[PDB]
Amino acid sequence: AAALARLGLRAVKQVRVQFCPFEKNVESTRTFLQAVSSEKVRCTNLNCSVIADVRHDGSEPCVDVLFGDGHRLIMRGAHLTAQEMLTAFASHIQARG
Amino acid sequence: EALAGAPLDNAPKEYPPKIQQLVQDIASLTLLEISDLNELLKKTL
Amino acid sequence: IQQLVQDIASLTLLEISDLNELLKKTL
Amino acid sequence: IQQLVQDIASLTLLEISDLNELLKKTLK
Amino acid sequence: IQQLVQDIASLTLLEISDLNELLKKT
Amino acid sequence: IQQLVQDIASLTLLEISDLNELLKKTL
Amino acid sequence: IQQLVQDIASLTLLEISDLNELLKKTL
Amino acid sequence: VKEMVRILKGIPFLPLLGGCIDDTILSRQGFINYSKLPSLALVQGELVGGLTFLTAQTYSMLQHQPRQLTALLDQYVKQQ
Repeated sequence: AAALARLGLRAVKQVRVQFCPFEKNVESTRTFLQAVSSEKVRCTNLNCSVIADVRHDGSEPCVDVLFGDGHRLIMRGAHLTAQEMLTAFASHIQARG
Repeated sequence: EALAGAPLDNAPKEYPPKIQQLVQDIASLTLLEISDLNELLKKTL
Repeated sequence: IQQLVQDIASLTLLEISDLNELLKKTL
Repeated sequence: IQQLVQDIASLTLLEISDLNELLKKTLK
Repeated sequence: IQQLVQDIASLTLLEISDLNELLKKT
Repeated sequence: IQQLVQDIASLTLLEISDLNELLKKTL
Repeated sequence: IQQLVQDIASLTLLEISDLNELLKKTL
Repeated sequence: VKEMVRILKGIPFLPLLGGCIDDTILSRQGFINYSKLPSLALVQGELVGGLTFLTAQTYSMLQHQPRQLTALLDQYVKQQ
């Protein structure tokens, strides 16, 4: 969470999180959701809407982001770890800005 | 003991068996017992 | 009249429900 | 069921109203 | 008018069922 | 029932209206 | 009959409503 | 949960995973369906209506035969 705050989340339009809490490979998605929804990250753009979609039999933990430039970063995090997901999110911010 | 499996809405098809046996038990009664069942339910509820 | 009431009272839910369906089909 | 339909079909309209009132009186 | 009412009430439901069917066709 | 059809269609609005009132009260 | 009254009062909102929905589908 | 989901939906980043209500495990969709569901008094009050609907439907259909003639007679007055 601290990494995202320093990197200027103001260039991110919308973030959504779709996961099934009753599954076994959704722990990584939960950690990603809590890091991007932290208070520090929120206080960078008061227009960005974070959506926490919750399903049961969807069986596809996924995260979708849309940047200011207009690119669509969607990563289905089921085998990825929390660090890998956050690091990829951080890398795209600098390139697309 | 254990609780239920929490079925979802993606493939909701399995209704509880307790309801099904209650339907059969209700349907296995005569119309005279229907009035008795209704009057008792009305008095209680 | 009274015999019909007794016969109707002697039927189960499924028979009565099917009786009403036939009446709906007829009248 | 089928016999009841035939038996009811043989009654006059006055008896139809009489039996309807009895059913309302009994079950309601 | 009273004679018409008596005649209708003197019939069974089968007879009035065909009576209504002809009236429904107008 | 054919005679009843002819008699019913041969009455005016008020007489047919009076028929409805009698039928509701009788039945 | 009496046990039916006790059970339905002990049921939750979903269990009674699912009972009514199946009753609606059956009857 | 009608007043609980409203608070939860007022903040878009507070997920509702699930839970158990009266020894019955529900998901978020089950909670949503439970929220729109009426109370015990309303549901039980409508329970007797459906059980007695079979008798009520039978009486209405039997009494509908005299009403069929009245409707046709009223329709003719409407025509003329």
